Amino acid sequence: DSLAPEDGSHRPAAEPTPPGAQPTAPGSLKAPDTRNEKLNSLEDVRKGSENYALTTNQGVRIADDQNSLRAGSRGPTLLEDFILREKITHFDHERIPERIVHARGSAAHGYFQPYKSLSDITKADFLSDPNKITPVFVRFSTVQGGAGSADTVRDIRGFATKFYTEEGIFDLVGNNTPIFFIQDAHKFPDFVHAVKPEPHWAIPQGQSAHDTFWDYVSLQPETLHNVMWAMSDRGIPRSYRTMEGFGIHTFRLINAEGKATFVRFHWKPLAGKASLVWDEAQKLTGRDPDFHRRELWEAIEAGDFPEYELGFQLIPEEDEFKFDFDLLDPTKLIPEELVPVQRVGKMVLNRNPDNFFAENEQAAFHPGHIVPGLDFTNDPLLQGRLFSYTDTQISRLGGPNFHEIPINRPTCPYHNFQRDGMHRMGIDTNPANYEPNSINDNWPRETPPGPKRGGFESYQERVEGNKVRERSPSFGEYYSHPRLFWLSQTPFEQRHIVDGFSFELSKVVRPYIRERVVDQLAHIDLTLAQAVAKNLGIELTDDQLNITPPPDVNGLKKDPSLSLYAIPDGDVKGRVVAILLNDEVRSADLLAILKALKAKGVHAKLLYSRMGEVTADDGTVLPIAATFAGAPSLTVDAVIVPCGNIADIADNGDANYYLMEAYKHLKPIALAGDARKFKATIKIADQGEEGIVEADSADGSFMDELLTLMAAHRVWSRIPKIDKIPA
Amino acid sequence: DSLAPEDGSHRPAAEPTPPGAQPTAPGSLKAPDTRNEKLNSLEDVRKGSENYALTTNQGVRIADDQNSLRAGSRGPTLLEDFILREKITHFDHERIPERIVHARGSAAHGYFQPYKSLSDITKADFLSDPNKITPVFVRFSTVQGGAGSADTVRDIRGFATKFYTEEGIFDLVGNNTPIFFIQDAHKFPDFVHAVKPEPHWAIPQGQSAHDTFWDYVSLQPETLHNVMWAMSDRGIPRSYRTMEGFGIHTFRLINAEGKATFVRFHWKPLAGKASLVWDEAQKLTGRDPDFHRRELWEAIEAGDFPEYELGFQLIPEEDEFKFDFDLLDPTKLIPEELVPVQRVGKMVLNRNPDNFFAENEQAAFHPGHIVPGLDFTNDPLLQGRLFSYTDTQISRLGGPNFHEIPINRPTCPYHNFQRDGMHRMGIDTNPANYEPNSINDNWPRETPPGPKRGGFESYQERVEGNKVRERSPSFGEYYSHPRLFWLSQTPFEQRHIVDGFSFELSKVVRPYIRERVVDQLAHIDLTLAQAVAKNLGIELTDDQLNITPPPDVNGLKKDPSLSLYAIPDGDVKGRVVAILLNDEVRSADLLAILKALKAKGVHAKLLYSRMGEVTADDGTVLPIAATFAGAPSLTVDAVIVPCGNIADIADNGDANYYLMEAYKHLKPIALAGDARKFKATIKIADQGEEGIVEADSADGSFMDELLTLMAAHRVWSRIPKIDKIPA
Ligand code: HDD
Ligand code: HDD
Repeated sequence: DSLAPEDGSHRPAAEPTPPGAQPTAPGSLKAPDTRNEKLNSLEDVRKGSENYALTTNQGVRIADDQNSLRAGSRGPTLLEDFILREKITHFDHERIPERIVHARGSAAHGYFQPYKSLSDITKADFLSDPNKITPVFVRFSTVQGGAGSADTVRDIRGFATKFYTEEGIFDLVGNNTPIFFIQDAHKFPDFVHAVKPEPHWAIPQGQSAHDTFWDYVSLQPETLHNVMWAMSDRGIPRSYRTMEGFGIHTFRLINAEGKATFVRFHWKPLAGKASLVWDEAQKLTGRDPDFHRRELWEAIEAGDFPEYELGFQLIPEEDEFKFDFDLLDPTKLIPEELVPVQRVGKMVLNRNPDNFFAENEQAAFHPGHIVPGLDFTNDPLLQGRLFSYTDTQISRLGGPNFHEIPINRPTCPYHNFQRDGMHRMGIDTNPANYEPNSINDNWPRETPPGPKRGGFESYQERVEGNKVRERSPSFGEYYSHPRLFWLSQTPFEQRHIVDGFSFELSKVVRPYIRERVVDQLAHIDLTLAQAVAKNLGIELTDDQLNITPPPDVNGLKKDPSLSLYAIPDGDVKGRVVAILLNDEVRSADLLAILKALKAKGVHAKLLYSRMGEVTADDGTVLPIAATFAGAPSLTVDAVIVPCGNIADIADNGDANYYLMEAYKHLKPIALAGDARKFKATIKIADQGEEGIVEADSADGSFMDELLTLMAAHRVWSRIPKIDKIPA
Repeated sequence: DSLAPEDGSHRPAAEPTPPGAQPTAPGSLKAPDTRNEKLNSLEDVRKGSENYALTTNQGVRIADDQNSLRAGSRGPTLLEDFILREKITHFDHERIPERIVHARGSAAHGYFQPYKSLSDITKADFLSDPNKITPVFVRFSTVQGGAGSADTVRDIRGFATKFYTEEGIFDLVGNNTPIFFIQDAHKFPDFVHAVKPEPHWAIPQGQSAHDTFWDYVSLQPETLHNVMWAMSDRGIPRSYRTMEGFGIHTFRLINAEGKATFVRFHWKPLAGKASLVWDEAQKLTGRDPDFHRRELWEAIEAGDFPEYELGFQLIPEEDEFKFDFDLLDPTKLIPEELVPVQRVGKMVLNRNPDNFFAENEQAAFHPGHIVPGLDFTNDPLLQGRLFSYTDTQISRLGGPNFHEIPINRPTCPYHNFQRDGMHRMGIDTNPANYEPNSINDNWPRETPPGPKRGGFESYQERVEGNKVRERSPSFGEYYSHPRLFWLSQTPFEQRHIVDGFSFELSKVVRPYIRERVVDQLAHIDLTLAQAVAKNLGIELTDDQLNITPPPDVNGLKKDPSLSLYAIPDGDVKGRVVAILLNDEVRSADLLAILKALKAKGVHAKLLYSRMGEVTADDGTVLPIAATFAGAPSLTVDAVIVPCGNIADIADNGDANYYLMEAYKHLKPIALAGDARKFKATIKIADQGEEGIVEADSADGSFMDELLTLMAAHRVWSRIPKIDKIPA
């Protein structure tokens, strides 16, 4: 009709803007100048809308899209209304099966580039030159929950990267923990059925806190290592930008000379490692179930591109048997103290999709999608994964032509003798649909392996043994890796692990399952088992107290790279601060606050007891982003309260609770001038306490002190003090 | 190996048990004696498990379900492992498309029976005899969220009932509010796309609180009536057992004489009407996203069978045009003050399904599934619905044989000349697959319409008009029903409506959309418009302040049946109380508490600071249901704190917070003996306060008081005292 506002405020500016400043929008409209080879190749299918007539799918203009065709304006709808039927038909068949696992995920486009050529250890074209840019499409996910489930659950996270290389698609399909729960792919359905919602009633969603999961874990000790990781704060990342990524399996790099090197893939978050705390994470699934999806999208819209460093743990073929654990066992990590991660390149995620369904929901990643220069190993979990990811998209994406769905298409050439199949897009002109043929002079043709642009040939690994359904005896060790993880965590991390297990086991209705898990914990570490047992009202038996702890892992009694926080790696850029306003804010405090934050790339959200505007002491009109209840402290990293008319919000329950919640969840709090009246709400001594910034004004070192606290992420020293606190 | 506990505690007793007393289980194992014709008919496909060998789907016994077949124990997985491939293949294809709308839902089996024969107004067989029982299967749902989204969101709820009658399946596919948002089915995709997650980033899940929903609403005033209902506490029901159900459209009843009577269908909850409050509902989506699903399942396991009374609003054909609204407009309700709801029969849900996927997920309901004695009308929304529910299951349920999926099968005879289609189960022996035929003597044959067991014949409604895509002028009135609804709500219901709109519109990023919605509210009621505007920091113009309110609906200035709470309808059976234990509970208090609760069918959950057990003062061992943090006050209807060693929990942060949350959410709280010292936490009253029960001990009087409070659901008089509380 011409419904947009005449001031053009319905449309977000096509420039980087901080979270909440503008309505979010499709990537190609928000950042039209951000391009890459894959984004450019999608232009043949992108469809605009502005200034076009509304039509049917057959191109017929529609005159009246408000009404069905009927006999009389109060009459029956007629079967001849083809416009109505096409429209309802398309609607009626919008949904496709969600992914069996990792159904909940958020994605973005980006690019990768190696730091140096890796030609000495791999012939993979995408790693051959520092000036070779490879477009990527990354999808981060949870594991258990459906596509409509919440983001901040306690779960493993998926981290899948599609590399659109010149020699084929390479999908690095990893998780955020360096091991998996099980050893052989044959048990995948068992483990997944145990963690997913129980079959009689389909409860619970997005949670391993239920009987069948802990029943399985209790009977399958190989799971304990990844369970330790999920029970730690690793299971509740602050954002996809602040978690590590791992390929888990040992793969092979193959160079031009034919040498095979064992490799484990790593992704290091350039924003650092950071996680929530359980109470915050759980409440946040309620206050904002889309928190991670939203945060990823807004980071990219703000120019805070998620950046990751690809790294390789490399192990020579001659060292295959030199560790206490098997290199092919996916339940075992390779300690970085033994084999360092060598930095390989950087990945930058800089553009959101246009249409979530078309690009994210239909994206298909599969770890079998490798390119010359890479190869597999006999890891029995990886081996079975290779079967699943091609199979599953026959139903998920309707057939074998899923590589023709725009997001999945290679940007490099693809030609073969495969034909037909549902939804076939490619119209083949080859006279032949078979090889060998003479009628097209045998094109397209096979290509011999070679240093560059050659055909794929598997590494000639020696195979020797009988046909058996047998677990290698080298895989039968289940407690040393769990113990190594435990011992590498800080004391507050251990506490959170103890709390994770305790909370989850408390949701297990059958008490014997809790007892059985406690017995397993006693094989890992007595302190851990005792603390969990104590929280479950369970007493360890004398036998349990005397279980000998598992051996160190190759002499290591800890590896600090396993902790999120043991070694500081703080990065404040992209974090956000809640600013609690009053109706006569000291504008000077606000100016100092906002400019300090902006200088470090830290965002702010101005909150009040209503929407609209408030006027500062000097007449400055302050736009309100949200109310105290509307954007809870769960969604920010720190809270600042400027001086002004504090009596306005002093007796506001929501404003007081805002600080209590943020205080309980160990976030930095800064009070200027009369805002110090709120110290009594969080019980802060006159003298002050580490973790609370306070001064007569927001000047001098007030902002630097708060930013130092944000750099450390959370105020771990406050844990004992939050123990009480009714919040 | 891995086997059941010696003591048999892995398996739930097969008898009615209170929530939490036993692990939940498949219905046929929990209540094997609960039968009905439909449940029995599902016995052909029910599959046991105990004492049977594990096999492939082809019936081959599996020796080792722990490993893939490989060449050597550390070798490559072989392609000949068909056991692994079948198992992984079935896993890979588990998911089916979720429903386009109402994907989130919970179901149960039950039975219905009319109070008396309705043969004078309808020939429908299921309403013909008070002693003839009809098996039902009911699915309750939300609308917007995916199948993995949360239960206690703010949304409309679906209430679909499949009646397995002797003359065909009758599906009564309704919602929990008496009107829908839109008038013509052609706009269904528009409305649903606006409320669903926005297309660029697929946010937000299970929420209408986003720009596109309010944009659509602001441009389509026909939506305002159902929006009023959604924003009231109707949008966040306490349970599926405590909400009304409505068919929305005017349908027809056809008797044996051929007389048509207009009818609107109602379901009255025999447990009464009850809703949560927003803060509670929203937090509960995070603490227990499966709350309604769980609550329904547990109610049925406990014997608190959800019971509903079917009721009809009947309007003679000659009264079609006598209201000031069109009877065929689904955005208009029929005030009970004008046309009373006649009681028709009772529906009882007494058995949970066995497998959620097979029975709930694959259930197909469709409002076109009617039987002789019922008929449609020209309601333009209902008309388009008839097209869509058959159409959508061709993708959702994989084909046209969805009536052969066990839960969907009619229990009466079904014979026709339709053949084939994907996964055809029925093997037809008829020599003929067409009619007329002589080769099978024309069987199965058509049946003339008649008083009973007759063929379906449409009511011969007179149709007169030109072929038009036009809305009836009579549907062009959008503010009087919204205003009637507003004026019928109690003062606290009005405030919660105000808060609903305010909260939602505060999440609309484009400010002009908020203003346009406020403008629409000014057309309904200025008090309402002004209260919302104040919260958004918006000022009504002088023009807006002078908008004439819409006319009363046929002289009505209010209709108390539109309110949840104006007319007392409380029922405590099935409700649940949290009991905060201490390590030396005064058993005399507990005895009295449990006895009084038990006499009214109210359940209890014993909570503590840890799991396991605590021993009362008389040696009674009390098993702990959950921790204070583990089963928040959100999940209960009231909180009781018995005396004993109060020092044990007096300083516990979670225990204190438990009471503050319950207090803020207007729930009855009862404190006996030294537990009255908790009154300081909820900072209020010394002489007592209506809503807080206190006494030296828990006695008959104390429990009567608490139970009387529970019968009124929430303590609305405490509203003014809760916005200072920091919780
Ligand atoms: C044999 C089965 C199997 C096993 C053993 C694995 N999974 Fe897998 N996973 C699948 C079968 C599968 C799947 C059914 O094929 C999925 C679901 C739908 C899809 O396209 O792929 C998939 C999805 C999937 C995704 C989502 C890709 C997306 O965003 O689309 C990730 C990140 C992982 N998996 C990661 C892993 C890791 C790191 C594993 C252990 C090392 C693992 N999976 C074990
Ligand atoms: C023209 C399309 C159309 C319109 C105008 C309506 N819906 Fe509908 N509804 C559908 C198209 C549909 C559907 C696409 O066909 C669905 C999802 C898939 C399914 O089986 O049915 C459905 C599902 C569906 C369900 C879930 C049944 C279940 O539990 O499986 C309920 C309760 C409603 N609808 C009720 C309503 C009511 C009371 C409506 C308004 C008066 C309404 N729908 C308007």
